[PDB]
Amino acid sequence: AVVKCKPTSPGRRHVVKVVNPELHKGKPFAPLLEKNSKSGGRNNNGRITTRHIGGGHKQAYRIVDFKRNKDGIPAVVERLEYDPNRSANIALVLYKDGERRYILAPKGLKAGDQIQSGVDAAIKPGNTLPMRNIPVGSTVHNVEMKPGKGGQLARSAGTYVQIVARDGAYVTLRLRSGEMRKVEADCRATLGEVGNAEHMLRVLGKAGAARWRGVRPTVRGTAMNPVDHPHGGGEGRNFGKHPVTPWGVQTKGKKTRSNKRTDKFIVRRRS
Amino acid sequence: MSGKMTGIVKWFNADKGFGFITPDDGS
Amino acid sequence: MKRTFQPSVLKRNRSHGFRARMATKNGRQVLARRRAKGRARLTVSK
Amino acid sequence: MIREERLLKVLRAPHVSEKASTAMEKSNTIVLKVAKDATKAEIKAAVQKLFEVEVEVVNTLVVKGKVKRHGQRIGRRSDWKKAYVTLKEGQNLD
RNA sequence: GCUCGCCGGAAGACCAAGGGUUCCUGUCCAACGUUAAUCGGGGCAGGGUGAGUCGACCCCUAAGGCGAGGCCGAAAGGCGUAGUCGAUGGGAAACAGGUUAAUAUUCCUGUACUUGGUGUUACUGCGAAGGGGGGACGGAGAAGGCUAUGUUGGCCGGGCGACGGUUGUCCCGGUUUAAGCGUGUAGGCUGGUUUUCCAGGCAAAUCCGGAAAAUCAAGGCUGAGGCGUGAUGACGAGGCACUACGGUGCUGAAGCAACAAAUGCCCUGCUUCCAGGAAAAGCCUCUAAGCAUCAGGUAACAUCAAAUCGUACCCCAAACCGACACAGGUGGUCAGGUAGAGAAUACCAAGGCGCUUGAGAGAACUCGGGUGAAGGAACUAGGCAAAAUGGUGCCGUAACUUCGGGAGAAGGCACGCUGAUAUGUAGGUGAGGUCCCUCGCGGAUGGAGCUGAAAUCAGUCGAAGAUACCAGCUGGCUGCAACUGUUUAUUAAAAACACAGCACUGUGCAAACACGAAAGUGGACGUAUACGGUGUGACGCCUGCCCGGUGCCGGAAGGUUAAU
RNA sequence: AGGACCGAACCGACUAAUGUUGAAAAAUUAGCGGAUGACUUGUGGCUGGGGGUGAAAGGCCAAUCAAACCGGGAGAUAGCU
Ligand SMILES: [Mg+2]
Ligand SMILES: [Mg+2]
Ligand SMILES: [Mg+2]
Ligand SMILES: [Mg+2]
Ligand SMILES: [Mg+2]
Ligand SMILES: [Mg+2]
Ligand SMILES: [Mg+2]
Ligand SMILES: [Mg+2]
Ligand SMILES: [Mg+2]
Ligand SMILES: [Mg+2]
Ligand SMILES: [Mg+2]
Ligand SMILES: [Mg+2]
Ligand SMILES: [Mg+2]
Ligand SMILES: [Mg+2]
Ligand SMILES: [Mg+2]
Ligand SMILES: [Mg+2]
Ligand SMILES: [Mg+2]
Ligand SMILES: [Mg+2]
Ligand SMILES: [Mg+2]
Ligand SMILES: [Mg+2]
Ligand SMILES: [Mg+2]
Ligand SMILES: [Mg+2]
Ligand SMILES: [Mg+2]
Ligand SMILES: [Mg+2]
Ligand SMILES: [Mg+2]
Ligand SMILES: [Mg+2]
Ligand SMILES: [Mg+2]
Ligand SMILES: [Mg+2]
Ligand SMILES: [Mg+2]
Ligand SMILES: [Mg+2]
Ligand SMILES: [Mg+2]
Ligand SMILES: [Mg+2]
Ligand SMILES: [Mg+2]
Ligand SMILES: [Mg+2]
Ligand SMILES: [Mg+2]
Ligand SMILES: [Mg+2]
Ligand SMILES: [Mg+2]
Ligand SMILES: [Mg+2]
Ligand SMILES: [Mg+2]
Ligand SMILES: [Mg+2]
Ligand SMILES: [Mg+2]
Ligand SMILES: [Mg+2]
Ligand SMILES: [Mg+2]
Ligand SMILES: [Mg+2]
Ligand SMILES: [Mg+2]
Ligand SMILES: [Mg+2]
Ligand SMILES: [Mg+2]
Ligand SMILES: [Mg+2]
Ligand SMILES: [Mg+2]
Ligand SMILES: [Mg+2]
Ligand SMILES: [Mg+2]
Ligand SMILES: [Mg+2]
Ligand SMILES: [Mg+2]
Ligand SMILES: [Mg+2]
Ligand SMILES: [Mg+2]
Ligand SMILES: [Mg+2]
Ligand SMILES: [Mg+2]
Ligand SMILES: [Mg+2]
Ligand SMILES: [Mg+2]
Ligand SMILES: [Mg+2]
Ligand SMILES: [Mg+2]
Ligand SMILES: [Mg+2]
Ligand SMILES: [Mg+2]
Ligand SMILES: [Mg+2]
Ligand SMILES: [Mg+2]
Repeated sequence: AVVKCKPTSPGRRHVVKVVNPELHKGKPFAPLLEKNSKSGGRNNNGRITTRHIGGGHKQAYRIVDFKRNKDGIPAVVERLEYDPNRSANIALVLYKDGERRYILAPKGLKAGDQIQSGVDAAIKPGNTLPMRNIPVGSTVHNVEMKPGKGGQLARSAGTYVQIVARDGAYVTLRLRSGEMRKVEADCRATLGEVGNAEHMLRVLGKAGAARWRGVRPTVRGTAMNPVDHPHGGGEGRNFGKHPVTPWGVQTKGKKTRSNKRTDKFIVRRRS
Repeated sequence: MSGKMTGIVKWFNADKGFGFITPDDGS
Repeated sequence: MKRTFQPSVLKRNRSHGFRARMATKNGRQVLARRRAKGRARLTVSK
Repeated sequence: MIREERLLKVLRAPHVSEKASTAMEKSNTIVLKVAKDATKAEIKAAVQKLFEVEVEVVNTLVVKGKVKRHGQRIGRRSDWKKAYVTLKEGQNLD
């Protein structure tokens, strides 16, 4: 539920919360946690590789089953939890043999439902079965690219992938970007859309709400000196040049894909 | 002490002087 | 005002000490220069 | 068992002082200048053997050497070690 | 030595870092000390730092470093696995009193505690580099229960007043006591217990987790404080004696209660929110190979051991960083009284200082302040600076608005003391007493005593009652920027940057991109509701025409065109 | 509840005066802003010079920055003084 905040202060004037009351108001399941130390956008050389990253609230990592290998064994959904590491809510499930895991929560999933992976799985939202077992025209998520590697596609809050075709070993997918991609037909996929679809409906309201998320401020390039940026300089506001990166690469329109390895898997690019 | 003189010279010039004291560009 | 030397022996020895000099190649060349010049105190290290 | 040669090289000298005279007459404790590497057990064995007297406990401290100036040339005296040796009651020593 | 003045959330006390003998005693005054110096953080000599419990070391790990092999690289070398280092964090245990010229939770007295050993005695499943549990964790807020501590009363000892009065509703001082051990309270959490089974926890498992069934609602965990003991003790105002007048010795009264009360404790709690809040060991437990009555395990008792290093002194400073005995800078801990909302401010206590040149005189001028006739911004670039306002409670308060604000709008009234209501009220606290009880740190009742606002009425004093310190000037028009923030350390704090938001565009994951000759790493343990770049810069109404130029995208028939 | 309000600690540095061989190689006095947050602070760590970092002033990188410091090429060159 999106909740517009009352303007008792600037910084709450434009805030839209996304309140989900079904989430567990307690600590997460401890065995599935691990340390996630922050980086600052800095590599093993210590240099900043990707900018604007730093700070933010401390976050513990939740181990999430993307491979989804507990085949045949049904699992009931114990509770839904918040994951700070990602946009989608996660579900704590309990298998029959006593194993608990975290999965990505689908859209209509609630506490108490039964899910089941494997080939002999039914077709309801939550189940995971190979796309040679999945009917054409269905929306799936958490899609593997390679078999047994784990789901890599459609993991964000409201996403889904349509299955448009199948030719033997391959199925053709309609990705959320509009790209049509071939995937092997033995790769697992999970039924239904991912949960928190109204995640993009939030408004942070203020700058601190981005600093909570570790997003340091972005200096636009023309507000600099020419040694710093190509856009920099001018006596006033001057920009008489084509828009480039900080490293002198055209941004407005210039393509950067240079993978001739995966071009056979791309049916059509996005438009 | 010319060593305390070393201090004297080494850094009564490294004090660096502040600067001219008339905001005048004779421009 | 706050001046530029705020001492700490631990940081002094980790940064400029003997084993920090002997760790790397260039640090070993420093000790060879100071022995050749004939320094009494070869390093910081007491 | 500590060897007798080490026990003979542990003790250096008695330390005469007002605090030493007080501790000798009140707490029955002698104050010794000992070798620097000497431990408390080595001291207790040495006093129990070379003086033939019963040691209750040994307290130790390290004396830092002073920095002196002979003429105008700087110099530093040696660090030495000091032992408060508490004898049992009734025991006596010169 | 007597006065005076200053700090007193410090200009007092304890530490860390850092320094490194500056500590104490004797002696000296050449130099140092912004003067003299008999003095000194100065010179010279001597002395002084005592730990099983404090800290370090040590066991454990974080960020991160190193890194066998390894991968990569002209060489040097780079990264990094197993590992091994690395605190600022986790991990056993001691308190009170006395004492030195100088050390003390270290010595002494008293009373404790912890972990390892060996050794007997009983008992008998022991065992890990492995499994599980625990350690183990956020912000804010609300109270409640307490204590530290303070005040008053009581008690004891002393006093009866340099000047009117003061045997009393008078004055002064004291009224301290720990760790530990026992009790397990206010209060918080939790359903217990038994049996059977089980694709899980890399194998196993009696453990955890999960399925069943039965029985019992009542067991368990945690837990400040209190009480008792510790303690017939110690301390104790004072006295009694000697006195090197410094001291040392002996003796020693009362040692209670009520109220108020923390930012400290219960509280690593409870509630709530979103931005979703370290690890590992110690500890507990489970079994594996192994061992089979041996080894080992816990239980008691005894005994032994607990090493080594630091400990002096300054530590918001004359001892640290500033070249100085420099108006600078420096992290943590303690937090008395009166007034006060208060850690502000004023005066004081404990305690510590009077800032290492003074003496005069009382010109101009300068510095920092005080007051000012009449006028009241006429000054000036400009009301710069000054002056003024200033508190609590109540009344009342405009345009406009994003309906929150504006707004403390503006403006105004009251404010002291005494008495009465009421010899001190409402309220708070809560005793005795009585009753009940599955009986205790219990439950009712009860109201003593203590504490104690605020209001009204009457009176009264002064020029003035928020009397001192403290403590908003206000309003009107308008430009810019939405806002809070940031910035040129050392002439620029702004209209500049950032910002939430908007849009374009790239990117399908071995992502783009970026650092790297490379390996690799970040992005990201993320996957297009994501990430990067660019521009704009809340919100509201909007964002029009031009693709000729320059770019970019798409095209591939033709022309031209490289190495070969 | 709040990048909410007033306001000490704390952080900062808007104005004026002093001072300018200073008490001080940027401070004092009187006022000033924020003051539960994009806060601040201790300890330790990492990023290295055409490189870092930068809420971007060409700011900061040991009182030094339109390319640090030290040593070396090196007695650079100097139609200039
Ligand atoms: Mg960015
Ligand atoms: Mg932006
Ligand atoms: Mg920007
Ligand atoms: Mg600029
Ligand atoms: Mg350029
Ligand atoms: Mg222009
Ligand atoms: Mg133009
Ligand atoms: Mg002892
Ligand atoms: Mg010691
Ligand atoms: Mg005097
Ligand atoms: Mg005073
Ligand atoms: Mg000396
Ligand atoms: Mg002295
Ligand atoms: Mg002396
Ligand atoms: Mg003289
Ligand atoms: Mg003199
Ligand atoms: Mg001296
Ligand atoms: Mg340890
Ligand atoms: Mg590591
Ligand atoms: Mg390495
Ligand atoms: Mg190697
Ligand atoms: Mg280690
Ligand atoms: Mg530590
Ligand atoms: Mg002392
Ligand atoms: Mg474990
Ligand atoms: Mg927390
Ligand atoms: Mg009390
Ligand atoms: Mg009188
Ligand atoms: Mg009289
Ligand atoms: Mg009294
Ligand atoms: Mg007790
Ligand atoms: Mg001390
Ligand atoms: Mg002090
Ligand atoms: Mg002085
Ligand atoms: Mg000073
Ligand atoms: Mg006070
Ligand atoms: Mg004050
Ligand atoms: Mg005068
Ligand atoms: Mg005046
Ligand atoms: Mg006048
Ligand atoms: Mg007048
Ligand atoms: Mg005029
Ligand atoms: Mg005028
Ligand atoms: Mg003014
Ligand atoms: Mg004024
Ligand atoms: Mg105008
Ligand atoms: Mg602004
Ligand atoms: Mg600043
Ligand atoms: Mg800054
Ligand atoms: Mg400036
Ligand atoms: Mg300024
Ligand atoms: Mg990668
Ligand atoms: Mg702009
Ligand atoms: Mg346009
Ligand atoms: Mg065009
Ligand atoms: Mg083209
Ligand atoms: Mg605020
Ligand atoms: Mg000021
Ligand atoms: Mg404020
Ligand atoms: Mg410029
Ligand atoms: Mg500088
Ligand atoms: Mg350079
Ligand atoms: Mg250059
Ligand atoms: Mg040459
Ligand atoms: Mg030359």
